[PDB]
Amino acid sequence: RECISIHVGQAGVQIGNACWELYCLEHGIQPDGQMPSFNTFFSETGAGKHVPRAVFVDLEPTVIDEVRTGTYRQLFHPEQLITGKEDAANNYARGHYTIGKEIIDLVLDRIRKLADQCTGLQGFSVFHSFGGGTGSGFTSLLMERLSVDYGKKSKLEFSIYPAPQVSTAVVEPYNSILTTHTTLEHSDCAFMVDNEAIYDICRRNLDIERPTYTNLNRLIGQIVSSITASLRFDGALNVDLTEFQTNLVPYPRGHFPLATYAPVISAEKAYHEQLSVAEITNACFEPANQMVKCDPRHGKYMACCLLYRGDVVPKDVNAAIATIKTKRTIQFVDWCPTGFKVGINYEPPTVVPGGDLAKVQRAVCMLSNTTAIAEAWARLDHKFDLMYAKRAFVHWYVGEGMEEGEFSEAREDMAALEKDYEEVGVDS
Amino acid sequence: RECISIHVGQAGVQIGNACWELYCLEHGIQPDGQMPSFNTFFSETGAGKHVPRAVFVDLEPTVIDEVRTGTYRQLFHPEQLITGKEDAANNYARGHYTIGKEIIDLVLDRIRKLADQCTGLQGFSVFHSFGGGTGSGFTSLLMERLSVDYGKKSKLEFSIYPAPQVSTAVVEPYNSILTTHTTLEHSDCAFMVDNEAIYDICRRNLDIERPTYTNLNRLIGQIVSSITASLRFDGALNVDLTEFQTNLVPYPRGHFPLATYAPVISAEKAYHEQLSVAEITNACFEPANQMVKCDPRHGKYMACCLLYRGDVVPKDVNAAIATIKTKRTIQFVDWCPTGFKVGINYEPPTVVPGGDLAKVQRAVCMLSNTTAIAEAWARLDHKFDLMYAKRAFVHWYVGEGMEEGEFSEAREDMAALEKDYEEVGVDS
Amino acid sequence: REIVHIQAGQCGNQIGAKFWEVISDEHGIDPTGSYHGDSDLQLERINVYYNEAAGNKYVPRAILVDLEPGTMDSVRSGPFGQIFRPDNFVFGQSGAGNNWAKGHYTEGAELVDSVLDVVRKESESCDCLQGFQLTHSLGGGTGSGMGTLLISKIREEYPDRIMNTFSVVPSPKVSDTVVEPYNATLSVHQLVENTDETYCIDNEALYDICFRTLKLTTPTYGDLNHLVSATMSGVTTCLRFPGQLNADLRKLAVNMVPFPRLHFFMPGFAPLTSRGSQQYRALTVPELTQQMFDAKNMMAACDPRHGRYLTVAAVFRGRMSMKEVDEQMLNVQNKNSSYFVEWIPNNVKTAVCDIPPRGLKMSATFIGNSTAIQELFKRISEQFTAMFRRKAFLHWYTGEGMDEMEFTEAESNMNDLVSEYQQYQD
Amino acid sequence: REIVHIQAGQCGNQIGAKFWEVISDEHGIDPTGSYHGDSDLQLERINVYYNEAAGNKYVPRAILVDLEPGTMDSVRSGPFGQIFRPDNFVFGQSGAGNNWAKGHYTEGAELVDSVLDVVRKESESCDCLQGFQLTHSLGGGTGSGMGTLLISKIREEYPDRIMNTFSVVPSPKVSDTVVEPYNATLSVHQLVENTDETYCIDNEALYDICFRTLKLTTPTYGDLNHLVSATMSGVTTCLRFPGQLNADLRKLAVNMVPFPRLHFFMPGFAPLTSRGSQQYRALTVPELTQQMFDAKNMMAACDPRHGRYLTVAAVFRGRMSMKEVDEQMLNVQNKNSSYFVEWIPNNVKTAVCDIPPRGLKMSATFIGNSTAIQELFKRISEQFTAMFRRKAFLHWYTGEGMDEMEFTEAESNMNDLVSEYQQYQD
Ligand SMILES: Nc1nc2c(ncn2[C@@H]2O[C@H](COP(=O)(O)CP(=O)(O)OP(=O)(O)O)[C@@H](O)[C@H]2O)c(=O)[nH]1
Ligand SMILES: Nc1nc2c(ncn2[C@@H]2O[C@H](COP(=O)(O)CP(=O)(O)OP(=O)(O)O)[C@@H](O)[C@H]2O)c(=O)[nH]1
Ligand SMILES: Nc1nc2c(ncn2[C@@H]2O[C@H](COP(=O)(O)OP(=O)(O)OP(=O)(O)O)[C@@H](O)[C@H]2O)c(=O)[nH]1
Ligand SMILES: Nc1nc2c(ncn2[C@@H]2O[C@H](COP(=O)(O)OP(=O)(O)OP(=O)(O)O)[C@@H](O)[C@H]2O)c(=O)[nH]1
Ligand SMILES: [Mg+2]
Ligand SMILES: [Mg+2]
Ligand SMILES: [Mg+2]
Ligand SMILES: [Mg+2]
Repeated sequence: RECISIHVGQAGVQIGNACWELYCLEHGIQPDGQMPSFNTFFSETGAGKHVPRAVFVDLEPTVIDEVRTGTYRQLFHPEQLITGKEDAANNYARGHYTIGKEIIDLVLDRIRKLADQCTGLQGFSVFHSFGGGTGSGFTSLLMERLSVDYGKKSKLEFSIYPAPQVSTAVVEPYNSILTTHTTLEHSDCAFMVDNEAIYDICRRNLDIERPTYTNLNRLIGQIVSSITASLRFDGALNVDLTEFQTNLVPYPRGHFPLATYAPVISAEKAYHEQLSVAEITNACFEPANQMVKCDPRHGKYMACCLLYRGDVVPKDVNAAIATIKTKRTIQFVDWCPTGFKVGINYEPPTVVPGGDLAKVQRAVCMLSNTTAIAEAWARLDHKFDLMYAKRAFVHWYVGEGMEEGEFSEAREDMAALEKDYEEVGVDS
Repeated sequence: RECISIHVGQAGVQIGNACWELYCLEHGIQPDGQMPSFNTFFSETGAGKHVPRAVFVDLEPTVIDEVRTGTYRQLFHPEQLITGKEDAANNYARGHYTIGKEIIDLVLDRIRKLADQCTGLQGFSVFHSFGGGTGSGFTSLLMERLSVDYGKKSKLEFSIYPAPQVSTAVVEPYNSILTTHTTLEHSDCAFMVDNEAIYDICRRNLDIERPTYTNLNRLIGQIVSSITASLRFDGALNVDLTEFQTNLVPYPRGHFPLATYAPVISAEKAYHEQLSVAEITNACFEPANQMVKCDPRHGKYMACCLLYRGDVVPKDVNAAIATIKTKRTIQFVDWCPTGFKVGINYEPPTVVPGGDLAKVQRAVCMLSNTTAIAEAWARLDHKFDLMYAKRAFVHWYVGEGMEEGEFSEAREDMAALEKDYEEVGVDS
Repeated sequence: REIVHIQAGQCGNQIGAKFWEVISDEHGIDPTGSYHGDSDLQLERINVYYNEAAGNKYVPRAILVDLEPGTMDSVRSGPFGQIFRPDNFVFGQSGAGNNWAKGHYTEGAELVDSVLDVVRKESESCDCLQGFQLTHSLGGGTGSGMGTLLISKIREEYPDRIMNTFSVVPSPKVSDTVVEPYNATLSVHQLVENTDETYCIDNEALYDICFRTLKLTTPTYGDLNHLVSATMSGVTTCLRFPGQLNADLRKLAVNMVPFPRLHFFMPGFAPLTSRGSQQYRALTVPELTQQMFDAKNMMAACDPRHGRYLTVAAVFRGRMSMKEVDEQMLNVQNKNSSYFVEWIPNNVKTAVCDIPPRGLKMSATFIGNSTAIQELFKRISEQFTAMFRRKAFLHWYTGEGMDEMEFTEAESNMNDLVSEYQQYQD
Repeated sequence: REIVHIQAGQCGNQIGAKFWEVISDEHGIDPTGSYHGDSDLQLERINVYYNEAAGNKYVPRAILVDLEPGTMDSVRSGPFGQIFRPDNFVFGQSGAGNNWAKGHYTEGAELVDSVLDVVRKESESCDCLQGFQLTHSLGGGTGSGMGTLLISKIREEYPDRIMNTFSVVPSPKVSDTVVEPYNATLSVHQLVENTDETYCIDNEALYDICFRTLKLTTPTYGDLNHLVSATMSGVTTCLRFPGQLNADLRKLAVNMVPFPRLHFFMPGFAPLTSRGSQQYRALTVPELTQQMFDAKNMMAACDPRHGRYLTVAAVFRGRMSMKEVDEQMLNVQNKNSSYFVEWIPNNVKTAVCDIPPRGLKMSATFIGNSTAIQELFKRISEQFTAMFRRKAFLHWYTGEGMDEMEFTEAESNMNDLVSEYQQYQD
């Protein structure tokens, strides 16, 4: 019941940096690899050194070099640090093919090595952005090959959603749309997260004046471990990744649950506050704590899963659920009666030294399949239209070999996706 | 059987400052929140810190900042300290709408948070002035929303009545009249208090040369706790807030009981004096101890309720009542035979360190529904007329969107109110 | 032979607290429920009021009911809270606000159904119920409201069992709430049809007893409710212990009710005087009868001599001769014949049992049924009409859903009761 | 006389963990397997559930089965893991994902064949099997899927042995997975044809018991599964120890099943109340029967009084008279005759044995068969249809290879069961 973590691009790697740091914090792992104690993510060598089961890929050396110069470079095996010599210029054409195609075989074989190291691989998780090159384009290439050799193993993807505020590439819509299609084709579950919503949480609930990616990544990393580490460690009601597939995807296409997380409270505001299971879950149904820029009250629910860490009793959860059903404004779709899944571990939430969040006694992760996701898609469609109407910058992809129809096609596929969410939301 | 205290404006907040200080004094609460011992007003966190169930709102930061810099800032939760960035300029138009409307949603949700924290909310009490902006206008807005979501919970309001002496806004009559209407529409019981009558008591019974608001607030705060804390703590004859509704309001409109309180005697004059239950209640029927500038001998009584603290025996009260009936000049209205309600706690009156009043062994709060209240209304009507005759300053509201007819309307509503008090006073 | 007691409202809760205290004293039951008595007779009829729990511990056959937790908790915190089982604590969390409509008509009904199930459970545990006893106020929301609902349901289920109740009667000098007459009227209306008898005790009179005869400067409910409990225990002494005459409550009912609708009683008690004079006392039956006849020792605020007697019941505790008691009580009728109604020769009936109250050699409980009682109904009906005519505060009951005619008819029945006392008066 | 028990899924594993704990307590068996009992009777029928290992150590006749190692390991790590032999730990390494198709139809089948060989081994070691007991969920993948496969194979091999199972029933307030109704329906479909009886216990009701009667603020599975184990041990007390009536499970089956397809039961238990009140308790048979009849002490989430009883079995532990039990249970039928079906005179049957549960003087286990049960099937069938109509999540089962008609027919049989309860209802 092991897994592999794949980090592509700076978005994937920098997030990964916090993720593995967190895993060290969860089990008392020293940077040197020495750890006296997580075998799902680490393998052990005869030296008593543990090695992260992960692959870090960046087509430009730069970020990988950062890894190589950091403290955890003694944790990572040199073969897991793979780099190219030039980026994809924020461009899928290069990421997916022109450049990335020259490295991907190395990458896949290192994955195989790890796959052979694992005895019972449940699956793997991938981190990347939607708008980058390496992070999007290369990622697409990668998933094409992984679904060939692994197939059936869990394909979890964590994708960063381009915000209107932050925008670092003018052709991000194009990059994102191309990517999206391929993730529809090969992922099992995609989680897109909006840095702009996260910033909002950090400035209001963590009270942070000036959020950076380093703080943003800490938040995300903890959420990801609450989903996985928490499954590995055992608790009361353990919930496997296969159960998430089974329970969260009603139709082959609706594989886009979103995440909301609480408690996200600064130490200073946590004093004085004690949240019950019910109260934390009430925070989880608030749009203001949503890690994606959309409105949960607008959309309808199809699936919802709550995962618990630390001090939680099933009974309290049962009461909390009743409250959500009655309080809310949780319009669930007829197609799914009642769909709330509950996983409860005993493992307590962990705290990062030099962190920005309070120590908490219980924590809740909300995963949910809601029709509000279409909203985000609509925003991207529009942006595409504008760029594509003029065909500004199109030569940067076409000149690398892309076909006009490929862009049309991908957009259309997203339009279909959104329409499918509409359809499921239509009660029947 | 819990409650929430809402403090709006400086009048509400500064009064509140003394109120929570008093609650600390009643139960030995440290500024840090630590208290070893009031659960109706405080919730407890796992740290053993107790948090005041209250919300403080000021559209200008200034006063809230004062709170934030005071000793009790460690008691208050940061989320309960809400501020805007500009006052209402003493003007309902801004308080109720232009400015206040932009914050009120925050406020209401913090109230909801507390409402969800309470298990059995009896209701809540609000402190504000009639003449201010935030205190009047914002308050109106607030009550409009609270009656929607809470409805039926107790709506007690403590309003400061503008004195002829103190007058800090030329459009106070206008502010007050607009407010009044809305309080008629949504409060359950309004208590208006005149700082000028209070000053008179402080200079004569407390012998204070120079009263300030800080001394004035202490007096009021104690009265308010004698009504509420005294219900929460249990005594002999406990009297709930719902009983006050039931017993003090004969018709939907007559919800304006006034307060009188005794003993209000300085330490120096208290030596040597011992007041019996009967004697204190005799002080309570004296106009000179009335906290509102009006004449109780002029008006008639419809309802009267006496609450007792400390060393009181029902029998002595029974005798005191007979004395009031026989001594007095308590012309009760035919519509209500005999209407005297008695609540007796065991909890002794408390003393504020550095206070201005003597330690007393028994204390009496008088609430009463009397026709003399019309007098005060008449004064306000007249003042309005003068301003409105010229239409001086009208552009400060109209320019913010108010309608001329709105002012006419509100006055007329007050005229109707006064006439209704007349009618009830007419014996039948 | 068993009785189920129910305490409703603070009045009920506190008076009953004293009652159960006394009853356990009667049988040698300590606050834990353990029996440490003096006599075999203490156990011999312990079943009327108790269940025998494992280990020779006893549980009072009674239910504590209210809408406010605090009261219930305060009772449970005192001695005798321990004797009650958790199963008998039925309560909500928000009082009625003194509103019969909230107690009877709405909110209280919600608890009443659970109360009744507990009642049923207890009646099933009993061998044979004799009856039910309720203690409550006539002016409060759960005392008069909830309690009357409960009564209509109990009588419905047990038509031949004795329904009696003890209740606190409003007075001009006591009155707390303006709608107290409204609550009283509504309860009376129901009680007159749904009970077999009710005792009318007025705090005013009780205060007078405490000061005037008991020489207390500070009458408290703790002592006032003590006096009530004395009379409450008096009426079942013979039931519980061997004696000579009239032990059964039904027998008493037969002898005390000449007409189905006149079932309101005037309790009183002897000896009732402070200790200062007790050293000069010499209790004899004439002494007890002097005190019991004297209106000043009545617990009801009403002087019988203003009206006329239909029935008198006197219960004697302790070893007195038959002659002494029967001669002297006959002599009361003989000497005060002008205050008795000529329809009934021998208006005074007696009960005599052999067990005295702890601390006294002899004692006597007075139950009167005199037409003077109508005055208490006048106080209520009058006050009612003043409010009702103007509809002051009515909206609080109409808010619950009560109809003006509901109150109108309630008044009508009160007027009937007074007229019937007048018809018998003279 | 022997019984083979199988624990399937976490539910099965944890409930069974408590069960075996209790059974060893019953016989004085310590966690090592060594016998240190109190009585000869503890050994006298130890063979129903145990093998005697060298050195007077005993091994539970039961197989632990799952698809997740961790669970199995956690059970083995606790007391009583030591009592189990390695031979009884059969498991895979990848759960079913709550998919009946993976448990029953595909993956679980792979382990089932090895489980069956162990079953066979144990049945060969036995002198004479009485039957089989399974503990599992109705909503999980191995609990309902794998377990039902196993059942079809066991019944196939042993047609005349008693197949009974205890299983956790979904509730609107419990429901974890969206396909839980799908798993339930499919399991029900099979269980109705392939078992002799199944007990329907609902966690919802169990939580209510824990708080309402047991006064626990935090109901946990550790205690909830305790309550189940009480009832599971109750049904074989007489089997294991001398008594007077109905020891055999088959006898009980004969008396509890009037119609081949209606074999779903409502377990309940007395005494079941917190310690606070226990000091006021006085257990008698009427007391036990009051608690057992009362729907609030049922472990199944269903009130019998909403439907009508076809059969009632009451098993008594501890020294009670014949009269007391037979009179009182007759009286239950007499007093509540409106809730019994008139077809069967004497609907209540009793079993009485002489050995009480450790810690109690007397105890009683309730098994009901009332038409009210259909409500639980309605909850499942209804939820099912909503999903099924839209085919939400169906693809996960069609991925395994399940046919829409497989589910359709499964529903059909559920509908039949409800209609049959209605046919008998009235
Ligand atoms: N002799 C006594 N009379 C009492 C006592 N407590 C109250 N009362 C009288 O009873 C009436 C008021 O009633 P309660 O306390 O019983 C009201 P209750 O708690 O039944 O209902 P709510 O309306 O839900 O509060 C009134 O005539 C009081 O004056 C007592 O302890 N002793
Ligand atoms: N009274 C109890 N019910 C339980 C317990 N564990 C689970 N369950 C209930 O059982 C169902 C879920 O099932 P499991 O843990 O038994 C699933 P199982 O492990 O058999 O199969 P998989 O699909 O391979 O995980 C559901 O109704 C849970 O709510 C328990 O310990 N006690
Ligand atoms: N949360 C989070 N988002 C990040 C981080 N780094 C970058 N991003 C976001 O991811 C996107 C940036 O992708 P890039 O860094 O430009 O590119 P890349 O995906 O690494 O690959 P190349 O384009 O080939 O360099 C933007 O939308 C950023 O806001 C990070 O550390 N944390
Ligand atoms: N008793 C008492 N009265 C006060 C206190 N502070 C102000 N008041 C009275 O309340 C009125 C003043 O309201 P302001 O302070 O002008 O305004 P506000 O209601 O806080 O709101 P804004 O107009 O928007 O600032 C005057 O009638 C004052 O006499 C206080 O601390 N105690
Ligand atoms: Mg990069
Ligand atoms: Mg201000
Ligand atoms: Mg009360
Ligand atoms: Mg499992």
